[PDB]
Amino acid sequence: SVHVPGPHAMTIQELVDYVNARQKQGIYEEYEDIRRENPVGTFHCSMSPGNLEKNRYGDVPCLDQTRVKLTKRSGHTQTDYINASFMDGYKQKNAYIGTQGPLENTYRDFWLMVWEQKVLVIVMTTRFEEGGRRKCGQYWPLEKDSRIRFGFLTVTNLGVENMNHYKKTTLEIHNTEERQKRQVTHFQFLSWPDYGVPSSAASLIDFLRVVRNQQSLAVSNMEPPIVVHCSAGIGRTGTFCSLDICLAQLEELGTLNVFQTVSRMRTQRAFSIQTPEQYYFCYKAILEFAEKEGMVSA
Ligand SMILES: CC(=O)N[C@@H](Cc1ccc(C(F)(F)P(=O)(O)O)cc1)C(=O)N[C@@H](CCCNC(=O)c1cccc(I)c1)C(N)=O
Repeated sequence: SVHVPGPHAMTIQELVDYVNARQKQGIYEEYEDIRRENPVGTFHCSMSPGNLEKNRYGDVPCLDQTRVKLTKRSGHTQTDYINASFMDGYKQKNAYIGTQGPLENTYRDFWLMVWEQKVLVIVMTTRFEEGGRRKCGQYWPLEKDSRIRFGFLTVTNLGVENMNHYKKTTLEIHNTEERQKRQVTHFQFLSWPDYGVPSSAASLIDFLRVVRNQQSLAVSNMEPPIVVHCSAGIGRTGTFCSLDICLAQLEELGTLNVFQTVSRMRTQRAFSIQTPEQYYFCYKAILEFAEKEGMVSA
């Protein structure tokens, strides 16, 4: 895993001084320096003929080095391509798969990836459309007992539950070619605002705990990667994963490094963290968490 504790991790105390010394604008500038970096890797496969139509955004290709390859087959007029990247987690290889919001022409590829990678949990961070911007196709059966066939794969809704900040749906994936069935939990975070970032991170951190516990539970009963996606799979997705990583390290060693985490993440899921606001949000969310945990003195 590229996410190892340190070198140079910070304690809550040090993070406080770090943020106060730079302020909001200083953090924005720091983000702009990360954005300046020349990507580590290439995008030849993503920008090639046949796969271009498989990207929701022409300016958001995935790295060749870390892309998730589909074990396709002969003359069916398809490929092994899907805009999705393997992402390490804190001291964990391939803890996540950051990907774009599925397109109609990639629904089957998305589920083929879920099946092939033995995914147990899917995390959706947006709605189908926000502010008039399409951000994700309706790739799963919405209501209980409804089902959708994707060739040899059938997906059935076994039940939905609406929470205050997220909705949970249980799905059954039936592979008719291998005559096997699996249960997958689909989570949709509902509290990310249409504009800017969450005013408070409490909801998102609580949601993170819900996802963590469900993955743990699913794993014990079956580690497979958690599929996390947003429109382009780099903004809210990178924020969710960067927070999970830092919080994980904060729990285990009482230290963290936002800069390091985001920089390392962008070598696996290129362009992770798309705005200076989201970068700043990472720092603020951690400080807000530390205060809620009674770790901060004024
Ligand atoms: C113009 C356009 O449609 N692109 C968007 C793509 C996009 C990114 C992020 C989101 C998001 F925040 F909602 P989500 O949370 O779902 O991720 C949505 C859409 C954009 O703002 N453009 C980006 C571009 C990203 C940087 N890439 C490159 O520019 C690039 C491309 C190819 C090769 C190379 I080297 C670099 C921008 N301008 O901020």
